[PDB]
This record gives sequence, C-alpha cells and structure tokens, in this order.
Amino acid sequence: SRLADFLGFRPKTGDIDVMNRQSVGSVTISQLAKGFYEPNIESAINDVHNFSIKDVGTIITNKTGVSPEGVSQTDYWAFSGTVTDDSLPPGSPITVLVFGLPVSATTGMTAIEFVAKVRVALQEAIASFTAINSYKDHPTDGSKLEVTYLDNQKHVLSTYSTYGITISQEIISESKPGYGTWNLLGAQTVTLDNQQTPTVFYHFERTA
Amino acid sequence: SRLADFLGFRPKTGDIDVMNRQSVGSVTISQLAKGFYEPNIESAINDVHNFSIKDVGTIITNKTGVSPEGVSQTDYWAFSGTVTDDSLPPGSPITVLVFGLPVSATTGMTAIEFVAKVRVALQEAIASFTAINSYKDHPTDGSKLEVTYLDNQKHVLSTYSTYGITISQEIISESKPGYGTWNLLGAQTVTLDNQQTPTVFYHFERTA
Amino acid sequence: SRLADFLGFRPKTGDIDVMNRQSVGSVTISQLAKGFYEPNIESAINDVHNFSIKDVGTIITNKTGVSPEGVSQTDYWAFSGTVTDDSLPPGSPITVLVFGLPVSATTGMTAIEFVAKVRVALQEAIASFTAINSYKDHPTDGSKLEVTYLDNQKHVLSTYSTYGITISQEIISESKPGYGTWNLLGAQTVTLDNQQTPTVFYHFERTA
Repeated sequence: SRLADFLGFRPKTGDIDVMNRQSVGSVTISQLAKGFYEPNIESAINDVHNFSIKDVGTIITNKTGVSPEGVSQTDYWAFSGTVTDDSLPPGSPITVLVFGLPVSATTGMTAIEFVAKVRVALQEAIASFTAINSYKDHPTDGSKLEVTYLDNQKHVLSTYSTYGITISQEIISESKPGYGTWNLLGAQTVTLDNQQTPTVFYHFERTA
Repeated sequence: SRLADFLGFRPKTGDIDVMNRQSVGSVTISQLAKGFYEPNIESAINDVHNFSIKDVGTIITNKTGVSPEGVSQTDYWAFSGTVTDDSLPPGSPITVLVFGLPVSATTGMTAIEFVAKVRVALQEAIASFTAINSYKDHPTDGSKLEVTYLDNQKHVLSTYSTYGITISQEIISESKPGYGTWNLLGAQTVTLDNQQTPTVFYHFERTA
Repeated sequence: SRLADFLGFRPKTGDIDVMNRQSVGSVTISQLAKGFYEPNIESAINDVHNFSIKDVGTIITNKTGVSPEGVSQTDYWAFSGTVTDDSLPPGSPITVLVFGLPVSATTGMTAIEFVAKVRVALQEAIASFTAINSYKDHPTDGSKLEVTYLDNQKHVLSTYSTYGITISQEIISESKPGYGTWNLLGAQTVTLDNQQTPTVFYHFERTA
C-alpha cells in the first residue's frame, strides 16, 4: 500500500456514480485490510479510472480520421558546460543527476563527453522501463539527445545547472490524450435528417 | 510542484492502460526530475485525465439532444448582521473572510454596506481568475449576491458567522458534468435491425 | 473536510479542459472556504470525475454486445487454524480483525466456528454500506466464504495470521471497468463505405 490509500478524500454529496450505489472515493476492502476506514484518494482515482476506460470492442467515431490512441511527448535534452567540482582533482568520478537519472561522469568532461554518459543512463532507464521509452542521437549536435517517454502526459522540465553542466528541455512534439489500441474500421457516409449534404464519419474499434 | 508529485500511489496489478505499456500512476520524468522515483498521485491523476478527454472532432451520440458541455453551479450568497469587533473602536478597519475571499470592512458597517465590500472581493477574484467566473446583484434584495463559478463541480458551503456577519449559501442552479465545446451536427433517424419503430439519434461534435 | 482539499496538485501546463477556462485541479470555492488557495488533489479528482461520466441518454456503441456496465470483483475468504490467545483463559471473548472487519471471537474456536462469527461481521458491513456488497457461503468448504464488493475496483489482499487464525484471499471473478445502468437498444447492421461485408453494431443507452 502507498500514501494514497491513507489520504482522506471528500466525496461529492449525493454521488452514486460508483456501480449505481456509492460515491467516488468510498472506502474499499483494500483500505479496510490495512486499518483505514475513510473515503480516500487511492479509491477515488481508481474509481475515475474505471469510468474512463471503455471495453475492448467499443467504437469511437470522429470526422478527422485521427486515431483515439494516445501519443507520447518527445523532447531534446540539451547540455552545455564542463563537469566541474573544484574540491576534487581533474578526472574524479562523480554522479550527476540529469532529470533524476544518475549519470556516471568525471570532472573535466566537456558537454560532448558528458552526453555520451547520459546515453548510458537513458539505456538503463529504458531497460528498467522507468519513464523512458526510447532515445536517439541528435543528427547535427553532439550536445543534444532526443527522448520519448512511456506515458502520454505533458512534461515541462525546469532548466538547471549541476556540477558545471546546464541541462535544459526542448519540446519537439506534444503528447496526445488517449489509451489502448484502436483500429480504423472504415468510413460511413451519412446524410443527416432533413439535410441534403452528406457527412463522412470514421469508426474506430478498440482492439486491445 | 507542491505535494502530489511526492505522494505515493498504489498501481493496479496487471494494469497497462497507459499506452499499452504501464499502470496508471507509474513514475514519469516530471517526478524523477524532482527527486521522486515511485508511482504517485500526480501521475495517476494526469493519466486518467488523458483517458477522459476525447479529441476535437470526436462524435458523441445521445437520444436527448442535450449538449455534452459542462455547466457551472450558480449560487446566491446571503449576508446579515453588523460588522463587529468588540476589541476595536467604532469605524476600525478590519479584514473579513467571505468563503475565503478577503473583504475590507470597518466595524459598524451594516450587512448592506458589507455586501458592497464583498462586490470588490468578487471583482478581484474574477480578475485573477480565482474560482469565480461572474457575479450579479440580487434583483430585489440588497443583502444577497448571485455568483457563478469557473469550474463545473458541486459546491456545498457551510453557513457561518464571522465578526458579527452571518454568511450563507443558497444554491440556485446545479452544475453539470462535461467539458469542451460541442456542436450539434443534426439528427439521424435509424430503425434498428429487427424493429418496427425508428429511433432518433442526435450527434454532437467536439469543436474545442 | 478531508486531506485531499489541502494537498497541492501541479496543474498541466496550458490546460484549459475545465469549462474551456482553467486546468484540472484549479482551486475552487470549496477549498477557499476552508482556507486553501492553491491547485489541489480534491479539485483535480472532481474535475476528471466530471469528464468521465456521460449524461443519461448517451449512446455507447460496440461490436461485442457486452454491456458497458461495470462489474464488481468477487472473492473467497479462506480461514484456517484455531482461535488462540495463551495470555487469556479458554473461551475468553476477543476481537479479531478480518480484512479490517471486527469479528467477535472466543479463544478455542476452530476455523469453522470462527467463520460463523465472520458472517456476522460481513452482515454489519453490508448493512452499513461499507465496502461489502453481498456474501454467500462457499459451495463446499465451510472454512470459506464468497464475497462481492460495492465498488468495481481490483483488490489484492495479502495473506496474514492473527490470533492463531490464518486469513487468505482467492479471487474468483475479476471486476470490470464501467458505471451506471445501460440498456441495449438493439443492433444495427451497416455496410461501411466501399466494403463488401456488413458489420453489426450494438447500441447501448445510459438509462441511469
């Protein structure tokens, strides 16, 4: 169990949206088993989660032909400076945190050299399925890396400096809401009632 | 960041609803960059938010003809009494909190006079886009004000007295679930497969 | 009040999904009235809740014919051992917590005898609309009980032992996302644009 299970949540008065009988956030057996008996955040989030995901086989219709599937954000991670820590002799091994990822560097490294070590940290995050989906080298800049996340949430990271290296984010493509896997079944032309102009609808089915 | 980024969330076992890869609440680069490495509430809420907003161009169909758009609650805030502060002399300036809004009042003011000060606090909340969308004077009662909120959540405010002034809430119009801007495309009369009577469906397209 | 009203939430940058005006989690009059002026968890969950529940009359379409309604999880509560407490005399009445439920027990009881006390626990929980929806006796094993929860969230309980008795969980039927009451209006066979094969769609209307 985590903090959320034990953080109180104030349910809406008269709310019975959960299985036609109780309010979002109502305590569940999961909390009772740990000795908590109040409506809580864990329960509330799980409830809304259950309201938003439609069953496989469900159909979503739109007039754009754009998939309902979510899209992950992709950025450029940029670096500048020289790894510095004057309290240590040149070439001393140190750990530098890059947006939370521990990077093994050495004092004296230029940004170009440092970036090579960031590649290794990204590989490790990817391998443990932690936040990072994939990365690629920048085609014309050795001090930048392209990174794509696992989730499709929006991330705006603050620029900062650590051990002489300035780290910043440059958003390349925005994320897009959505979930699951959807298949374009096709199009259906329909002339709405009492109208003469036809409208083309595109139907998507959730396959996974 | 305040706290949500640093509050643990227990993910659902077997959950891969986020981009067909991970559970709602899985740690993201935003938390890593702040020094938090576990599944959390900030991320969980952002994930469900991503599941609940359909893309512009999406079609919603119903049989009522009622728009999917949300509606904010509207109240009457009522006041009565005289601003009092036995600890201070008549006419002494004081700050009174009206449902959290700071009102500049003076001991000795009548409820009607106080309401005039409340109008100023509402204007300031409106100008800073803080919870209040708009307000209007009660047509025939100088001790009441009509107020509409920015969000479309339900709000039940408790009656209370502060510095001699009793403040209460009278809900005029209920809020309604929903989001975005939707446009009625028209109607579609359809006779389901083995049926005798036609069914009229209304289609709404999200435009913003 | 509850803690959620006072825990900060970091809004999504550029987010105006709430009434086309503000971000999910923006402060509302409910928090202001309690002295909290920042974006928060309570508001955030309430906003997403407002996005995910579609109005009565809304139509959901799928190709499986499976109801969009949610389904609660159902388990088997297993018990083993003998009610013990060497610090007290035999038959001494004690309070045993079963997944948070307080059962009136007495040292010396066998697993079967204990279950009888558990039935009364589930009864008071059910009558109190607390987490438990219903319950029945195991088809065969008298040391087990079938239970169904009010919510449709997934629950994984850890096996534990207290007062000599070992309590365990066995998930029988998995829960399913969903909400409200939906009515299958019927089927609609349509041949999508330029297709030689017809597809059958099932339309469900939210009645409650």
